[PDB]
This record gives sequence, structure tokens and C-alpha cells, in this order.
Amino acid sequence: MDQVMQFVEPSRQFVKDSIRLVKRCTKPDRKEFQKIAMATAIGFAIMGFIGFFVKLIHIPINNIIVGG
Amino acid sequence: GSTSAPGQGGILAQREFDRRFSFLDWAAFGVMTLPSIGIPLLLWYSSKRKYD
Amino acid sequence: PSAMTVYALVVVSYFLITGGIIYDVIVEPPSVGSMTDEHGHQRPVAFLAYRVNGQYIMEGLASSFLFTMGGLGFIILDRSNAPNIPKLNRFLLLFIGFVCVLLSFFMARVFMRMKLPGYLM
Amino acid sequence: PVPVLVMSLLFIASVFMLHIW
Amino acid sequence: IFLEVIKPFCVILPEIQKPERKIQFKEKVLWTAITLFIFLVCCQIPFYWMRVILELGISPIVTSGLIMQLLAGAKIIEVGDTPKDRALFNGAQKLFGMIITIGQSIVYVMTGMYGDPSEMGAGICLLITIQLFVAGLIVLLLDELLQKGYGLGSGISLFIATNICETIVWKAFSPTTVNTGRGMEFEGAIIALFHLLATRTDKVRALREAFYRQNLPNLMNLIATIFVFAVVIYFQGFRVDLPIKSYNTYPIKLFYTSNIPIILQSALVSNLYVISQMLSLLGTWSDRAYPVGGLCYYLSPPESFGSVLEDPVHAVVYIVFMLGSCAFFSKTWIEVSGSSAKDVAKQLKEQQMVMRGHRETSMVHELNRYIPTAAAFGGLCIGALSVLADFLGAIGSGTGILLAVTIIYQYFEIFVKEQSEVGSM
Amino acid sequence: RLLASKSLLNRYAVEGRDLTLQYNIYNVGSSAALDVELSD
Amino acid sequence: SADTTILFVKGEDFPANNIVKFLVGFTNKGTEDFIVESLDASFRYPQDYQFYIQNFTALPLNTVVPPQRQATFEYSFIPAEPMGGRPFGLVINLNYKDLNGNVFQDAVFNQTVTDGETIFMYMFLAGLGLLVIVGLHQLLESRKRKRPIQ
Repeated sequence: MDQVMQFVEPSRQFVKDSIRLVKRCTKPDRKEFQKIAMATAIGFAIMGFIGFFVKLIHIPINNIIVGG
Repeated sequence: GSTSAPGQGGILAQREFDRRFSFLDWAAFGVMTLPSIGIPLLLWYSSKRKYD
Repeated sequence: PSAMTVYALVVVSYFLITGGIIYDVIVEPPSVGSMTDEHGHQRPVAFLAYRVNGQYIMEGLASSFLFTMGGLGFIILDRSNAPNIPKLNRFLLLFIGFVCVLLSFFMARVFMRMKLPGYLM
Repeated sequence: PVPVLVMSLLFIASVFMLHIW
Repeated sequence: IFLEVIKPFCVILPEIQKPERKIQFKEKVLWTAITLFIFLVCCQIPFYWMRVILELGISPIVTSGLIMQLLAGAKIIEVGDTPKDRALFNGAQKLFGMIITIGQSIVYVMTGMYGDPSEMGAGICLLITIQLFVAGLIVLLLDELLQKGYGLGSGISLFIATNICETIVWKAFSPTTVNTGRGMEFEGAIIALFHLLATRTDKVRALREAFYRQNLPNLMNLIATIFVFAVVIYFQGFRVDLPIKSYNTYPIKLFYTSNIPIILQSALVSNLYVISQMLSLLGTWSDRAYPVGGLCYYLSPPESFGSVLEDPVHAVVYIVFMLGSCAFFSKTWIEVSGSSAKDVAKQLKEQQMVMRGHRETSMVHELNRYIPTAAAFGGLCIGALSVLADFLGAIGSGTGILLAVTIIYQYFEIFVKEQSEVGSM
Repeated sequence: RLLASKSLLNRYAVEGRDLTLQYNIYNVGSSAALDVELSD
Repeated sequence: SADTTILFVKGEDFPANNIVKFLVGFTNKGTEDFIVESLDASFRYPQDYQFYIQNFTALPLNTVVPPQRQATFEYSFIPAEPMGGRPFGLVINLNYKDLNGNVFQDAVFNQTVTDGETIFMYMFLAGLGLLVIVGLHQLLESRKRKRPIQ
């Protein structure tokens, strides 16, 4: 039987020891997460806002060739 | 005049229809499976109770 | 609010109002037109030609964008005249605000030359 | 100093090809 | 009897100095902005012309460099960092990519990707030559200025991420007009609401609009996208640490394992699909072409919710290879990263840095426990997230968010350091 | 002018089971049709 | 030499994603046999009937109609679900040919004709996410009873 288990043992050890290691290693960060939380959206939005306005020069300049 | 023609339809053999769409068979079948385990099912717990 | 926070709102309002959003809302033109090609297809058209009194939706946002770059350029320059700012930044501000002031004006004047064949002719 | 004129100037000038084309 | 091949083509390329200067973010503002202007101008400048308004550029600089990072296998770069090669592994990419882009450009010019091969004029070949040569080389030298710390590191990363910012979020609010064949409709899905309100009493149907629109699609996709965007930050922010000795610690990198693979994992499938389509039981295809028969069709990604409703069993086949590559075929990236135990050990010996507790020497066995296990949730689950998003339909996001928002994280911690200089002062 | 349709109402035709045929005849003319005979 | 007629079985009524059924009568007034070849239906733009929007499956009939006889054909189609609330040009064509091979087409009809999981899976449930919020907002904001003054 155990020779058949040999196929199971890598899967079991890698998964179970990985999860043990992960939880022992990377304990929660929630409050500082709250400190980054607003800035996440602010930076996402404002850096998108760059292109969201820069695009507006180019649509009508395309008319020089295309919009005839 | 002529009516519409539904066209070529397949008449299924009764056996084939039953094979594809045959209900009460399970209703009758369910009981037929019980007797296989009647003896050990009762004896196991009876012995456990006599010793647990 | 502080004065700057009101001024920012006024500038953002100037953008939309000068782009004629109150025309878009009630007359509701498309963003661009289309016109027949000689082979019979449709080429889009960005400007409603000869109609000084008419506009497409995106034409107004393009023009008002140029107007905003023009207005903000002098604000960037006047900001640029401060003595605390390390000079390597200062010559930039004199670059960015200056090219804003010129390029937005010239492009707006070209766009108006496109709207009216015969303008200043 | 010059990196700005290195990286920007030729490109913005390279607008011209599609300006005419 | 290829490092000898470097000599004839190397230092001729321009390069730039390093600053002997204490440059700050406020000062770097411009130098960043230049890069933004250039990249965006490339994005926004080119019925076929109309569709075009709605083709290598950056992509060679990515692919060539990553290919060289794969060729670092078999110890080939263990020629090893020294003054005489202090950047030449990069420098090689600077020409090898350049010529590979030129080759690609010539191949599609010969194809005539747009235009018959002479009747529009041979001068457009010269045009395309200058166009691509200039564009790509300038872009690369941008990324170099940033890595030279007049910026921060990679630009091209940030650039594509900004392109993702647009190509996602622009569709939320862009007031540009669309027509179904009904009349006046808008691109920006959200604001349509305010005109629908002036159009209809049918508030319930106005809301169902948020769930209908099939092209430039309905808000429900945006809502899913937002939720994904928000969630992922939870995962990516996690990190783990070890003490280090000549109150100081080395942060064990975690999702660094996620950074590299998915590009390859998606690409290999997509490309083998394309190949099988072009070469042709294996696979047959309907009109974007899509598979509808053969193994490739049983293999096909069930992106549609309709695919869910028609058959659940199919999806396991797609999962089996798509996830299983993350499970097993990834394992070889120890070489690609160059971060096996006896690689990281070498790196830390170059650092000359040792942990508390047990020997430098046995530290190989110490760190071994952590080294394979990093590949698990550090990598594969980012693929699981990607597919989650994609089959929920998060717009273009199951590629984009993964990198883009990670880059937002990096930029955030930079922003923290610099602006926190402001906030402390 | 008569329009007539023949439809099979059964989802499945089965040997030895009832098969229901429906004939619907519609007069779309301006006058009445007389001596209308259906034969199948 | 041919007369066609159309009869909508359910009336001129407009389901979205349900079966519209109509009958096409074909009356041969000629002296030669006509062969009714196919019956096709399409939705087209009401402003220009040259642009097809949705072609329905053509029904191949291949029925010979002798002179001074009539035939009647049932056809049924399903307007697409996204067609709700829109006007479309409905064109129903009947293709037939004589024994000589002359193909004729008649536009028998050429007129402009006018899951609860969706509601459950957010609009309903958002108010149950609010139940979490009401609980946690209690356990947070009830703490705000610790800055009175002597």
C-alpha cells in the first residue's frame, strides 16, 4: 500500500507545511492596511486621470487626416 | 388547396421510448435493495449495545 | 473650504461650461458627424463646418481643453517665479507653462481656422 | 542638464513625418 | 570558441552618466513627466482608420530582455558581474532587441500589414523604419534614465500600467458617443444614467441597463472589476522576514514568484492555439476566432457564463493544464529567477550576510524549507485570481491588475518614503 | 381564400401510443368558402 | 401569376425571445407549375432595408404547386432578446421558380414592426451585507462614550 502512498506524500507535505509556514510567517497587517487603503484609490484614480485627460487632445487632431 | 406539411418525423419504438424516458421503476426498486444487509446491520449494533 | 479649493471647482466648472455642455444636453448632437466618400463609404467628421452656431459633443471638450491649458499656463509661470524653488525646476516651469501658453493658443486658432474656411481670410 | 533635450526634442520633432503624412 | 561577440558592438551605444547628486522627488517630477508625455503621445497617435483610432513599441524591450533572462540558464551568466562586464548583460539586450524589432518591422512591411506592397509608395517603408527605430530606442532610454534614478527603476512597467489605467477606467465615464442602431448612446457607461432618467420612467429597466449592454459592456462588469481591484491589495501586501548579521532583517520576497510566470503560462497556451489553428481531431474553429471542435475545443477556456450553464464538466479540462502548469511546470523558474538554494546562498555570500542561530554553511538546509514552498500561494493563486476575474468578466483585468496594482504598491511605498519626508518635515 | 395549417401536437411519436394531429383552416378571403372538404 | 398572403397566428404581436408564428399562403394563378423553394425572414434597419440585422433560418420547402391550386406554409421565428423596445423592418420573402427555371421572389411582408438571479445576486443581498455593517457599527461606535468631562 505505502508505495502507492508515495505519490500522496509530496502533495500532502508540500500543502500542509506550506500553510503552516505561511500562517506562522506573515501575520495580519489590517490597521496599516487602513492607512494604505485610501491612498490606494487616490493614486489609482489620479494616475489614471493623467491619461483620462491627455486623451482629449488627440481625438479631434485625428480629424486632420481621418475626419473628412 | 394544401395544408402545411410537418415533414418527416420519427416514430420511436415503444421499447426505445421507454429506454429514453422511463418513474415508478425506482419507487419499486428502492425496497428491493434492503435485504442484502438485514442480518449484519441489526447484529452489529445489538452486540455493541450488549457491550457498550 | 479654502479659497484654492473653491477656485479649483470654478476652473473645473469653466471647463465643462465653456465646452458647451448645456448645448449638448438640450440639443444633443453626436460627438462627430460622418460624410460620404466618393466611393460611397462614410468618413466621420469631427467639426460641423460653416455652422458657427453648432457643435458636436467632443468638439467642445477639445476646445475647452485647449482653453484650460492656456489659462493654467500663466498660473504655472507665476508659480515658477518663486525664489525657493531649485533652479533646475525653475527653468522647467518656465518651459512647461510657456509651451502650454503657446501651443494651446496656436492649436485653438488652427481649430477655428478649421471650423470657418474663410476665417481671417 | 541636457537629458531632457536628448530624450524629448528629437521625438517631438519626429512628429513632423506624420504631420506631413 | 558568445561573450566574445559583445566586443564589436558594445560601448558605441550612447549610455548616460550617473549623478553625484542628492536628487529628490520634487526634483524628479519633470524627468518622470517627460517619460509620461512621450509614452502617451505614442499611445494616442497612429472604416480601417476609424477602427485604428479606437504594434511593437514596448513589447520587444520586454520580450528580448526576458529571453536573455531565460538564456541565463545553464549558468551562462555565471561569467559573473565584474567591472569589465559591469552592465554588458544589459548592453547585449540593447542591440539584440533593437535588431529583433527591426526584423519584425521589416517582416510586417513585407507583409504590408496595412497597404499593398508598392502602390502606396516605397517611401512609407523608410517612414516605418524611422518611426519604429526612433520610438523604441527612445522608449528604452527613458526606462534607462528612470533606472538611473533620475526616476525610480523600470518605466516601461509604469507605462503599460498607465495604459491599463486608461483602457480600464476611461470606459467608466468617457462621454464619447456610441450608436447601437438606436440613436444617441454614450461610451461612458455610468453617466448614461442621467440621460436615461430624462428619457424613461422605467427606473427598473434603467437599472437593468446596468446589466445588459453587450459591447463597451454594462456596469456590472465594472462593478466586478472594482471589487477585484480592491481585494487584491490584501494579498499582495503580505511579506515575511529573517534577521541578518554582518536589529536588522532581510524581507523574504513572496509574490516575486508571481511576477514572472503568468506571462509565459498564458502565452504558451495562446501561441500553441494559434499554431494549431494555422497548421490545420486536434482542433477546429468558428469565427476573434474561437474553437468549436477537437481537443482544443474541449481545452478551450469557458469564459462565458453561458459556458457555465451549458456544461460544467468541460471546465475541469481547462483547469487541469492551466492550473497544473502553475503547480508543476513553474517549478523550474528557480533557474529563471536564479534563486535555488545554492543560488540565493551564493548571492548572500556575495552580500557576505549571515543569519543568527546556525551556520552560514548549513543555512542552505535551513532556507530549503522556505524555497520550494514560496512557489505555492505566492504564485499559483494569482493565476486562480486571474481566471476568477476573467470569467467574472473584469475588463481586461486578469492580466492588467496583477502587474499594474503591484506597481501601484511599489509606487506607494516610494511615495511613502518621499512624501513622508515631507510629512515628517 | 382559405389558409390551412397541419401541426403535430405530440412532442414524441411513439409506436402504439396516441398521435394527435390538429388541422386549422383560416378563411382570409372577403367572402365565405362553401363546401369546404378536408381529406388526408 | 402568383398571389401570396400572410397570416400571423397570434396576431401582430411582439414577443422578445418568444416564438412568433405566421402562415404564408401561396396561390398559383398561372397555367404552369410553380416550385416554392424557400421561405426566409430577416430583421433589417427600419431606416434602410438594405442592412440586415438578424437573418432567420430559411425554410427549404421545394413544394410543387400545380396551376389553380394553393399551398400554405407555417413559419416561426424568435426575435432576439436584446430586440426589446426597438422598431425593426420585418421582411418575409418567398422564393419560388417556374418549371423553366425562372426564379421569382415575393416580399410577402415588408413593413416596420415595433432570471430572478439578476435581482437576487446583488440588489437584494446588499441589505444583508448591511446587517454585518449594523452589527459592527454597534461594536465600534458604542465605544464613543469615554470623553465626557468632570
